[PDB]
Amino acid sequence: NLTAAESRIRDVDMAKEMSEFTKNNILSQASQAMLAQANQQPQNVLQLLR
Amino acid sequence: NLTAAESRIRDVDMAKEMSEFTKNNILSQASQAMLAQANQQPQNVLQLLR
Repeated sequence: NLTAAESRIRDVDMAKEMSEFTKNNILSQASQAMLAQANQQPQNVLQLLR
Repeated sequence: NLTAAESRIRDVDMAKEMSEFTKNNILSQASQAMLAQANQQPQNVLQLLR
């Protein structure tokens, strides 16, 4: 019962944490794509206002 | 009568004790099979959450 109690403290919902892991990968990658786009827009500006 | 009295103290119901012996074998083996299964489930988890 005591190791179970500990296990509740250290309970990893491994499915949750893999899922959340997945999500955070997705979110990182998406945000970086948008950072690229943030660097693309002012180049378009550069040409258009040259 | 006295050796019979002793025999009552040391009375082995040999049929009972063979029967109970049998049962406890069965129960040990069953429990170990379940311990194997307890080790099988988290492997299924490992694959499924890989």
